This record gives sequence, C-alpha cells and structure tokens, in this order.
Amino acid sequence: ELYAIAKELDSWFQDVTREKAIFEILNKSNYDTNRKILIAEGWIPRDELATLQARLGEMIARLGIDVPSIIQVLDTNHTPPTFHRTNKFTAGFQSICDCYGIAQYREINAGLPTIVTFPFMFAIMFGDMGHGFLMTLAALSLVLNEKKINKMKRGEIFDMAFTGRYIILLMGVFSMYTGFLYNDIFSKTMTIFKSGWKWPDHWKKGESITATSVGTYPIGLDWAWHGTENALLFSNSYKMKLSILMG
Amino acid sequence: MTELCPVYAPFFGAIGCASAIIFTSLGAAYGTAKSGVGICATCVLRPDLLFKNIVPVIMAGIIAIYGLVVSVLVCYSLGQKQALYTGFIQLGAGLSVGLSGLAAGFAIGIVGDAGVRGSSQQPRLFVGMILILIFAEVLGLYGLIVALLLNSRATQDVV
Amino acid sequence: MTELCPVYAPFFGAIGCASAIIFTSLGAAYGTAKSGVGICATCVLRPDLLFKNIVPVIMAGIIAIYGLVVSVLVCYSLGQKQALYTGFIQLGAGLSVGLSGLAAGFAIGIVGDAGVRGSSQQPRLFVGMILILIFAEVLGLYGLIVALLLNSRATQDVV
Amino acid sequence: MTELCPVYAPFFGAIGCASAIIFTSLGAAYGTAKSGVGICATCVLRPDLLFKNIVPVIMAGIIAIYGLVVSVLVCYSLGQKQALYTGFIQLGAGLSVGLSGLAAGFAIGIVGDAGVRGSSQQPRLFVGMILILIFAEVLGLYGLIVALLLNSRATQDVV
Amino acid sequence: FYTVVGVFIVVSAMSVLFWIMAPKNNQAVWRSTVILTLAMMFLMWAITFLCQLHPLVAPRRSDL
Amino acid sequence: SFSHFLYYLVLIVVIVYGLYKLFTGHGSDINFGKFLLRTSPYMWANLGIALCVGLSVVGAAWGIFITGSSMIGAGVRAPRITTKNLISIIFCEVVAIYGLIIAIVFSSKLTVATAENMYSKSNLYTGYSLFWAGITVGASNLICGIAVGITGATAAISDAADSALFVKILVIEIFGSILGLLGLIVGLLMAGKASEFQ
Amino acid sequence: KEEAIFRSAEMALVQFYIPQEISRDSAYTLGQLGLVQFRDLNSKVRAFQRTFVNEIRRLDNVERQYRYFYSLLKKHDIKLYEGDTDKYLDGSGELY
Amino acid sequence: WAVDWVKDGKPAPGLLNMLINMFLSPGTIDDELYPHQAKVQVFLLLMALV
Amino acid sequence: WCCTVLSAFGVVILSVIAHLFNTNHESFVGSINDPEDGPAVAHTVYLAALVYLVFFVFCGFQV
Repeated sequence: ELYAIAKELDSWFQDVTREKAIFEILNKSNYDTNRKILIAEGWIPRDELATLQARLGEMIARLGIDVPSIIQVLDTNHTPPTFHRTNKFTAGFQSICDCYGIAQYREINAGLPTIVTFPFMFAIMFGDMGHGFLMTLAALSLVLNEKKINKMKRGEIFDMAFTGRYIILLMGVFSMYTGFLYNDIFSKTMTIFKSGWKWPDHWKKGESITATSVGTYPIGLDWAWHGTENALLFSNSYKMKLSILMG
Repeated sequence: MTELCPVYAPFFGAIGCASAIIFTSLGAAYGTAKSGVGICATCVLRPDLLFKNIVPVIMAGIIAIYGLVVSVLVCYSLGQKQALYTGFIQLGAGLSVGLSGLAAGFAIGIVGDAGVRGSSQQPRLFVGMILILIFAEVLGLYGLIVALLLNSRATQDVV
Repeated sequence: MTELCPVYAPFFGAIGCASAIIFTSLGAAYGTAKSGVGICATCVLRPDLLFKNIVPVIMAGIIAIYGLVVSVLVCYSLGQKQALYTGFIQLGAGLSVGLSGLAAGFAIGIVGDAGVRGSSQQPRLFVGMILILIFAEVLGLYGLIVALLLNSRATQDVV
Repeated sequence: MTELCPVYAPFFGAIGCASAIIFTSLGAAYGTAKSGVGICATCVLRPDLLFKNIVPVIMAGIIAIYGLVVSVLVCYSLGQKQALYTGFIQLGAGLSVGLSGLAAGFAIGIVGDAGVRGSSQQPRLFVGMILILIFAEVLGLYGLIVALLLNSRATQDVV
Repeated sequence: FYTVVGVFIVVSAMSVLFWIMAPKNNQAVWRSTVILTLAMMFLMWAITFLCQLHPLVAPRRSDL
Repeated sequence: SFSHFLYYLVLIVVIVYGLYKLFTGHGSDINFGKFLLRTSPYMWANLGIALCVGLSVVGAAWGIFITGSSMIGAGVRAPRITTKNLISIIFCEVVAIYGLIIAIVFSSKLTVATAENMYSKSNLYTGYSLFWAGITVGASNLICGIAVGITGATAAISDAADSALFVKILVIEIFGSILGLLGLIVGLLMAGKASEFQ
Repeated sequence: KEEAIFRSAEMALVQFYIPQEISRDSAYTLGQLGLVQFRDLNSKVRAFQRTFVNEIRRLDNVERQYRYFYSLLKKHDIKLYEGDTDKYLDGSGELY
Repeated sequence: WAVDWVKDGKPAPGLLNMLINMFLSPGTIDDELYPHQAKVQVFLLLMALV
Repeated sequence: WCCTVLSAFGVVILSVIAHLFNTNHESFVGSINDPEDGPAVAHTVYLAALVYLVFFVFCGFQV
C-alpha cells in the first residue's frame, strides 16, 4: 500500500496545496453566507482584461453556470502596483534593479537601462580577456543547461546564480569588449593590430628609450605602452578620463 | 644635494603617498566592520533585506577608492630629483586625504550600524540612512578635493 | 633659499592646509555619526519626522564647508619661495579653523542626538534644538572668520 | 657613499620590506583568530556548514599571500648601491601594503565573526557574508596595488 | 586622424537601421538595449582612441 | 591616561626634534652609528651578561609561582599531586639553569682591552654579540618560563582530576621547554664565535 | 499587442461580480491564469473570525496528514515516483 | 585631446587641472584652453550659482 | 571532476602563449630579464600543452 500510495502522494500534495490559497484568496472576497452574487476586486494588467474575461466566460460555459459573469473597472483612486512583463532574457536584470526599490506606479523602470549599463560598468572595471572569457564559459554552463537546472535544486552550488545565467553572460561579453579595448588577455597585452609607437631603431645594451608617435593605435590602448616606465601614468590618465566621461 | 632639492626630499613624498592609502584603508576597514556587524545582525533575522542593505559597506569602500586614487596621483609626481616643495605638498595631501577618509570611515561605520539596526524594524528609515551615509561619504569627498588641489600644484612650475 | 624664505617654509603651510580639513572632517564626522545614531533611534518610532530632525547632520555639513573653503583658500596661498611668515600664519589659520570646527562638531553631535531623542517625545522642543544648534555652529563660524582674517594677512605686505 | 646613495639607504628599503609582511601578518592573524573563534563557537550546534564557513580564513590567507608577494618583490628590489630615494619608496610600499593589510585583517576578523554567527543561525546570510568578506579583502587588495605600483616606481631613472 | 566623427556617423547609421528594423516580438527591450549597447561601445572606443589621438606623453623603458 | 599622554608627549617631542634637525640640515648630527661606535663595547657586553641571567631568573620565578600557586590550590583537594607534579617546577627552573650557564660562559669572555687600542672590530663585535646574545637568551628564557608556568598550572588542575591526565598534559610542558632549549642553543651559537675583549 | 519593460505596465482595477455558487471554480481558474492579485479587503477584524475558517482548518489538517505520509515514507525505503508529471501541468498550463 | 597641443604651440593644460584652477576666481590664471574658453565659462558658473 | 576545465584551458591558452613564445614575440621574449631562447622554452611549453591534452583526454571520462 505504501508503494501504491507513493505514486500519487507526490501529485496529491501539489494538488491539495491549491485549495489553501484558493480559500485564502476568496477570503478577501467577503462572500457572506446570506449574501449572494459574490462581489470583489483585484489587480489586473489593463491589456489583459479582454483575455481574462474571455477565459472566465469559457470556463462558465464549461462549468454550465447559466448566469453570465460580468466585470467592471473601478475608479482607481488607490495606487495600483507596478508590473514588468520581463522575459527570461532580462528578468535577472529587472529583479536586481528592483531589489533597491519597487518602481513608482508608472515611472520609467530603471531595469531597462541597467540591463546593459550594469554589465558594461562592471566590464570597464574588469578589463581582462582571459578572466572574462572563463567567467563567460561559466555563464554558458548555466545558460546552455537552463532547461536542466530549472528543475534541479539550486542549493549552495549555485544559489543566487540560478537567475544569473544571462547577467553573467552579458557582463562576460562586455568583458570581451573591454579586453579588446584595453588589450590584455589576462595581464599580457596582445599585438594583432598595427604597430604603435616606434621607439628608435638603434638602442644600447641598457639605455633608456623613449618612443615616437608615428601613429595612433586603432583599437584600444597601444600595445607599445606595455612594459614601459610611463605605461602606468599614461594608462591611468587615459582611464581616469574614460571613467569620468562615461560616468 | 641641491638646496631647493635636498636628497631627503622624497622621504616625505613616499610617506604621504603611502599614508594616503593607509589612513583611508583604516577608515574604510572600521566602516565596513561596523556596517558588516550591523548587516549580520539584521540579516540573521531579516534575510531578504540583505542585498538592499549592502550599500553602507559600499560607501565604506568609497574611502578605499579615494585612498587609491590619491595615492597613485601622488606617486606619479614622485622623483629622485624632486624638490622639497614637491615632497612637502605630497605629504600634506596624503595626510589630508587619509585622515579625512578616516573620519569618513568612522562616520560611515557608526551611522551604517545605527541605520541598519533601525531599518531592521521600520521600513522607510532606509532613505534617511542612505542620505546620512551620503553626507558621511561627501566628507571624504571634500578630503579628496583638497588632496587633488595640493597634488595639482605639487609640480606647478617647481624649481 | 634665503633665510627670509627658508627651504622648509612650505612644510608649515602644507601641514596647516592638511590639518584644517583633517580636523574639520573629524569634527563633522563625529557630529554626523552621533546625531545619526540619534536619528536612527528616533525615526523607528517617528519615520515622518526624519525630514525635520535632519538638520544637525546638515550643520555638520556646513562645518565641513568651512573646513574646505578655508583649506582651499589657504592652499591657494602656497608657493615654493613663500616667506616663513606666510607658512607660520597659514599653519595658524589651518589649525584654528580645524580645531574650532572640531569643537563645534562635538557640540553639534551631542546637542543634536540629545535634542532629537527629546523631540521624539515633544514637538515644541524642535525649535529649541535648532536654536542651540545655531548657538553651537557659531563656534565653527568664529573659526571661519579667524582663519579667513589670518589668511588675509598671510601675504599682505609680506617679504 | 654617493651623496644621492648614502650608506644608510638600505635601512628604509629593508624596513619597508619587513613591515610589508609584519603588519599584514598581524592583520591576517587577527582576522583568522576572530573568524575561527566564531566558526568553532557557532558551528558546534550545527556542524555541516563548517566547510562552507571556512571562507574568512581563506580570505585571511589571501591577505597573507598579499603580504608575501609584496615582501618578496621588494626583496627583489633590494641592493647595496641603491639610492636613498629607492629606499624611501621601498619603505613607503612596505608600510602601505602592511598597514592596509592590517586594516583588512581587522575587517576580516570582525566581519567573519559576525557573519558566521548569523550564518549558523540563518542560511541566506552566507551570501552576504561572502560579499562583505570580498570587500574587506579588496581593501588589502587596494593596499597591494599601491605597494606594487610604488616598488615598481622605486627603480627607474635612479642614479 | 580624428575619423572618430565618421565612425560616429557609421554607428549612428547602424543605430537608426536597428531602430527601424526592431524585432517583431518584444520590440521595446531590443529597441532600447541594442542601441544603447552600440552608443556606449562607441563612446568608450571614442575615449580609448581620442586618448592616443595626440598624446602628450611617450612610452619610456630600459628594456629590449 | 596620564601615562598615555606622557607617551604622546615623548613621541611628539622626539618627532619635532628630528624634524628640526633634518630641516636645519643636521640630519647627520643625529648619527645613530656614531653613537654606537663611540660608546664603550664593555657597556653592551656587560648589560647583556647581566640581563641574560636577570631575565632568566625573572622568567624562572614567574613560572615558578604560576605553577606552584595553582599546584598548592589543587593539592588541597588531593595531595596526591604534589610530588608527582614537582617535575613541572623542575622543568621551570631548568630555564634558570640555562640562564646561569649562559651567564657563566659569557663571563668567560670579559677582560681588559689595551686602553684605547683594540677599540676596533673584534671588541665591538664581541660587545654587541654579548649584549644581544644575553638579551636573546634572557628573553627567550623568560617567555618559555611563562609558557611552562601556565602549562604546569594547567597540568596541576588536570592532575587534580585524573592521574593519567597529568602524564598526557606533561607533553605540553615538554613542548614549552623545547623553547628554552632553543633559546639556549641560539644564544650559544650566536655568541660563542666572538672572541674575548683582547 | 501587449506591454513591455519600457515602464510599469498599464495597471487596472476591475470588479469581480462572481456568482456565489460557481465561486470555487471561478477562483480556481482565475488563480490558474497566474495573472491577477486580490486587493486586501475586510482585514479589519481578527484572523479567526473569517467565513472561511472551517475549510481552511480542514485543508490544513489534510496537509498535515500528507506530511505524515511523507515522513513515514521517508522513514521507509521508498521515495516519490511522479514528481515530473505533476509540476509541468501546473507550472504554465493553459486555461484547461 | 582634440588639439595637438605641442604642434599648436600654446601651452597644454594639466591632465585634470582647468576646473580646479577655475574654482578660485573668474580671473583665469593661465594656460587658456581655447580663445575665451577659460573666459566664457564664468557665464556658466554664474548661471549655476544664480 | 573540475580538472576538465583546467585541462581545456591548459590546452588553449597555454598553446597560444606557447606559439607566441615560439614566434619570438617582443611582449613575451627577448627582454633584458626574460630567457632569450624562444624555441627552447617553446619546446617545454609545447610539451606542457601535450600533457594537458592527455590530461583532458583522461578527464573526458565524464561520459
């Protein structure tokens, strides 16, 4: 009997959990025993009134209730809640944005600009190709297996990262960009693009050598700056100005 | 060993450049310690408010950011032949920013602990706590502005 | 450097400019931290009265304003070949504004938290709070005029 | 002994190298001590998250690694003929990293204690503990950045 | 040099093109996010190039 | 506190004096090395030999009462522990034995140098070696005496509980005494090579 | 033809003229849409004077028997065998 | 950045100098960015303060 | 378990820096302090790449 009941017990629990909420909700409806034609209110998305009315009518026809069901919109003097029909593409960004504070009744939800600004603000702070690439692979580990992870307990292995599959992906691709524009796979600078500063062709064994501005490096910080005694000063001035301008 | 450029000139420059990060780091550390105790106390009871309540520790990290910026800016003016004026000004700027950041760290930590405690119970004290932290942070901002002025003229037409 | 304008003359000016912002920052930080503890203790019962009981923290803000304005002006007064007299007087001005602001900040903090604690109960105590806050801020005000009038003579007819 | 390279120049560089490990070791010691006291005191009721709460001691070990790396590199900077200036910047780098690490270690200790106390009692506080420990670590990280930038600057254009 | 204005022209053209050819479903999110990606990418490239446009300092080292 | 304010006064006056000398340009006038060279090495050597035995005795006595007081307190309930724990006192005063031996081997070294002659490398090295070898041995002896006293007190308390607990805790005392042995060996190694005051 | 994340969506407060007899089905389905809240009403009185107390108590009792099943089942050497099927239907099921 | 400073001949202001220099007074100290560039900005400053 | 990603990275990144050594690239080799022998260190780093390839093959036991 235990083996027999175990098959339906798991489904029976999730079935029976419904009515608790059902009666807790219709509790707010104020269905007095003497009163008939129960009257109540609730918050809906305005663009879904027609579809909810259609579904209710379809159910009433299915339920055989001869009396028609009607619904009317009140004068919304009281402030209604704020909603955002976010998809899985941006639900993480929206939730992280609203962690600070829920939006005003109809204001411009800050989630939408943050969707991009937060990953790029992180990336302009992060920089490296290699670390960003490994963390982008880590993000792919949850993005690709999103179907599997959705039905497996987050626990302490992922925890808040359960929703972070797409956030980490976008900050990783922006880390890629910041690497292209800071020119450092991990720390080491790459040299695909055209040669930058041309330090003088004749050099002594240990002489101090300056460089010549023969041109401008097209994409990002000039690889010639690497290893130089003025590299820290140049890069720091550069990215002070970059930070303040972007800010 | 020039009269205006003595050999012991860069000692003050190095001391200022370091102190600009030591004192700011101490202020930031005290701030984040007090704020973190507050966060732990409020979140063992009210776990959901954690991420929302993390801001005071950020504003403690402000002091460390300011120390880093002033330290590197002072360092870029260092030089073996630097005059005594340059070392003097770098020392003064480093002490000014570092101790302003230390005061900012004390303020940040104390009010962060108090505000975290308060927001644990009452919901809309958080905005006031944030603005008080804003004033505590802008204190370090005044310190940084002073340090930037000194460093800006640290090598202004120096003989 | 001549003995009229010795090589070490900018040391006093730099340390004065630093100490001005340092001490005003410590005073303002203590005041804002302690009064903010008071605010956090009072608003859990009376959240609405935050926008009114906020004043002492702003007053510490004006103390910080005093510190920065004196510091920046007396900093503009620097120079490598500055006269010893200039350095001495500007050290005097910096220390004066800084420690006067520190005393004012202690007064603001203690008066502010005590007053906000009291005004949590009684509303009409608010005006007395504010009155005592001005009569304490006048300390930093006196420091402000003292430092400015020292700065005025810092280079007036100096050699 | 060159006028710019006195015989007592190695004092400052050597003392900087020493402090770079001394102060960070004191800070990491305090952090590990307080963190582990909290660990063993609060996980005794519920043990299974001992391995989870090990983390602040890992952060203190990172602080110790920070001191180790700065100390070994400033050792690499040491020499006999080094200029006084070089010794000054080695001293500055050592003090910067050491005292920033001491502040970071105080933060690690206090935050780790509070965090493990909360985490043993409530699980979701663990992530916030992680975040704060990261911040208390980036304090010493900023100190390391300052120190390494300094002791990189401590060798070029030196006569 | 100073072709940053022309690069601004081309990225603005791409932004307007994507503005008009928004994805059919869920248009607003693509609309805002892609154009702001493009603009912010252009700005950060603009600084990282304009810094090296006419630099005031030169790389200096004692290494081969 | 008044004492802390005294420390603050000392720090501020020494800092201001140093800054004054540096700015007047006599930073060399505060010549620590010249002070080291001109002071007689006899003073360093004798301060070292005095302080090694002095600190060894201080640590020995400190550990002696630290162990003994708790030993007597625990012996009240059960005097079974007195004789069997006296080994802790023995291992506490072997530290004083070490101090006495280092003092006598150091006193093997003092003598009169030929007036101002031989005020040079050999005798200077001997003087500083004796000074901080004595400080090493004495301070290490003091600290291991503190440690062995604490461990002996704990051993007394534990012995009051169970007999075998005393013998399992005596290893803590042995580990503490290893510190004193190490202090003796390092003092001997870093002091012996210096010759007498020729 | 629906809103997006541009701002807060167009809110609405519509009035539920629920027939008394069909109330349970209407509430069940309306909750199934996963689309509506319910404005807090008649909350001025204590929680143990509601008209719904008896069904709440019997269903909570039922949940307690179900928990007792689960506890004794975990005590025994057997586990669940139909978790996947039930969750999928109730997760994002249609109006049916 | 836009102006090639050394070829331009006129002095190149510091990396982050001009505004903090301006904090003092409308009497622009030296090293003007462009014709009246350091001069007309007093209009912006007075606009902000009023 | 975790060694798979380490092995894959030790293939890819270690191989690209290996070849970039063998290319006598300025940013990596030829400096006053780094070893002057490009292909010599290239040989041992290629051997490291190969042993990480074998290590990745071993870690591919996840199937």
